[PDB]
Amino acid sequence: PVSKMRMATPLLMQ
Amino acid sequence: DTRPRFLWQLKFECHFFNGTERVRLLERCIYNQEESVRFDSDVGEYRAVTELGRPDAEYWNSQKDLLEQRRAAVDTYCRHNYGVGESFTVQRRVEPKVTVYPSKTQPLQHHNLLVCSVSGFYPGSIEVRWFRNGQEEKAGVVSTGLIQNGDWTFQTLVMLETVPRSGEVYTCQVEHPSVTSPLTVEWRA
Amino acid sequence: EHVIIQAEFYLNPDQSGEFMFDFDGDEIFHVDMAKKETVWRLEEFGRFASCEAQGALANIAVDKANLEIMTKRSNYTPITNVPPEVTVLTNSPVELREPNVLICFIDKFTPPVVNVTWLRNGKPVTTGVSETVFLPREDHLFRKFHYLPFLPSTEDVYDCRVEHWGLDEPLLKHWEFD
Repeated sequence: PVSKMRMATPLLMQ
Repeated sequence: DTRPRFLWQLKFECHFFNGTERVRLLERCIYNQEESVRFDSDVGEYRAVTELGRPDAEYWNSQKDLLEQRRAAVDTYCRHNYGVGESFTVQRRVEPKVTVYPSKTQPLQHHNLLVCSVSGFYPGSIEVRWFRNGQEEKAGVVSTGLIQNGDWTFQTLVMLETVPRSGEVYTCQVEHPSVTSPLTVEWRA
Repeated sequence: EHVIIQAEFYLNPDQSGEFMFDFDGDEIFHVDMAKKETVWRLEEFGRFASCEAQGALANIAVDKANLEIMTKRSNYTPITNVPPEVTVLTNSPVELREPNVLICFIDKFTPPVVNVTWLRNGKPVTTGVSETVFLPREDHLFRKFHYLPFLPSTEDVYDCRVEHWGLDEPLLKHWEFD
């Protein structure tokens, strides 16, 4: 998004 | 309320060296106060920091689709976000206010601490040197160290052990990225 | 080296969550979970960048689920309370009758829950003050800042009163003009 911060996504546990 | 507490922290760390030339993504998972599992972009897959985190490293590593996206994050996540906030973070420059003063009023020929106060500056990287009559004094320098104010400014008090005598001129010299030439402030005993 | 950290937590049974970005130790922003909005640390940041807050809530929902799974896996090993180290400083050399700010540094503690109060001459000061959210530490404990603008005087004394489960009793950290 060039001027938008991207959020990393947490993995779900089994 | 006497219930036990249980804490979970997730930290995605984008580390940058020499611009964005070298980037390292370090995704860390912490239960209570102990890291259990992590993805390190230098390794390329999840690793169990403790045995408690092994089932997760195994479960997640089995999904090569997720690993690829993690391996790419160094670009799509870290390098992208770096560029987003670069102008107001990496390039933030706030010039320090510098003052010199005796720690307290002392009798003539009494020992004292000369305080070089350096406040309101950013980034944290700084150098403070003391001079007595133009000659650098490296001994008897005590400091508070680098203090982060929590509001994107730092401060520090650098103090010089001395016995101020009439005629003496003390100089505090400060080097900081916000200025191309050192800041100097004199104090006359 | 520079470091950007997306730090998230969930705490039970309080059901407290937090989502923040950290740059070399300073908060860039956090997301207000209740109001679902992005709160930039310095106003100018928000003019130069944006971030959709809705993503944060989804993350925290995943963190909450993972927490419960982990809690069970550890056989309900609870967190050890670590009491905070507290420091009170001005943000600049103090000049009599010259506007200044008292900073209450609350550091090296966990879990991330504390009760903080500014006291002037033993009386709660609930206006003009501000605070940060909980900031991450490398040892995985937390930091927090409380702020009180004031006018230096030889008549006033100040305390930051801090309460935390790691402490046997309220902790007062004192400041006053020489």
